[PDB]
Amino acid sequence: KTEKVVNNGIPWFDDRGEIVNAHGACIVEENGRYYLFGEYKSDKSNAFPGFSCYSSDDLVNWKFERVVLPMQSSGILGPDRVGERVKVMKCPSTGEYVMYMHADDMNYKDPHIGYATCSTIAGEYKLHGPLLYEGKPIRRWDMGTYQDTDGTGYLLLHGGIVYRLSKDYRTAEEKVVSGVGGSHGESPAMFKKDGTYFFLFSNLTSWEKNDNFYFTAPSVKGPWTRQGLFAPEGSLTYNSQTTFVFPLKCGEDTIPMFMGDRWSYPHQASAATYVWMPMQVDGTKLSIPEYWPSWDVDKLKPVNPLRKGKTVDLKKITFSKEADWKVEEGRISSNVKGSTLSIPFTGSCVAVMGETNCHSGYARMNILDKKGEKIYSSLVDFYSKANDHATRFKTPQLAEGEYTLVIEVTGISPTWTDKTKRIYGSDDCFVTITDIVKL
Repeated sequence: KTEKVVNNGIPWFDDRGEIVNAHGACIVEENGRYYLFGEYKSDKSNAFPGFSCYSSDDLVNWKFERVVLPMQSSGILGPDRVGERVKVMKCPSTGEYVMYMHADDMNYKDPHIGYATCSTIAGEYKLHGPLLYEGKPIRRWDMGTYQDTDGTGYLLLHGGIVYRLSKDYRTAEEKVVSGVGGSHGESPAMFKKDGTYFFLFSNLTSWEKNDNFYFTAPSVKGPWTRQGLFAPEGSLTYNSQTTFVFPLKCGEDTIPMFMGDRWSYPHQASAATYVWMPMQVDGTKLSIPEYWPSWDVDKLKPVNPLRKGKTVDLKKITFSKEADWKVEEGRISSNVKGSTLSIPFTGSCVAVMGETNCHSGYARMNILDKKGEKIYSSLVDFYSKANDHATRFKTPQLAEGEYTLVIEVTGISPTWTDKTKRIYGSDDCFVTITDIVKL
């Protein structure tokens, strides 16, 4: 049984049983398959760890293709460089796949929009260095791409700068939009629906999430009118940062799918998650009025299959030092480093629900087998600026057997800062579990 459920904010696993690691991503459809390109993040540093590519035939069950562009031996994507927001477009006139990214140094003080090419969608791309405008590098940061209906290709940048690309997609010929609404927005994304062009941006709050906003226009060139938020106020774009908007076909119509990153600085490799949602469009009005933590991609409606399994009585799970846990009806929490919950299970899928808040930290999910040896371990981020109650983790597939799920309070409180010297993130290291469901 191939599942069709997108579970927002929880790690996903590929064919290899590995965490799907493609952040600041986009998706490109080709021959009945979807190709997800993104940053193949490391938990060790923010340094460029390569751009990954996954594919699927349903937008849910991802297969690892390869690291489509790895760290280089020198240059803008070499050692001690940052590589972010990879985007790929198929150049119509040449059939070539051209990849674009924001390359930089570790302090974000040496920005370069770069490009790479490949003759196949998921092949080994070849970096060509800076994407040149007027024969000089484009020294800018967050970027996106848009491919218009006539085949014209565009490079999108923070602030609402837009460059028309050459017919071969390898040169930035003309800056067709120099800025939108005197803005200072980042993580740009663009799409078109019913003759209306939509330009999305996030506010500058580092890895912290904020209420993203958008503009509309009758053409890519403008004029651009400010429209405000496209997701409910205070939701912080459902605790994500815009990355892309992918056209989802359903019958003779298409529905835009919003894609956002629920970053988890610093342990991004294991704990950064995704927030995808169908968007509603009525003329220049864009919205995602209701959050769906789980939704059926074929049916475009929310579902709650994770709650269909048998509940584990929280009063009966094994605690290492039960005094470390604050126990209530349907909720247990702790900030004591090292304390754990252990739950035996039969390899069948197990879902862990809980609450995220501004006082929470990372939990470490371990799966032990019969002999007691650890066969799985990853970090899950319980920090969130705004409170959330939902599934936090689902075990990867295992053959019918003899296992133990161990949930450990790591005591790692996620915090970060930026050039403004502002401190973001958590003030504590709590982990709060509300339900453990054996499917």
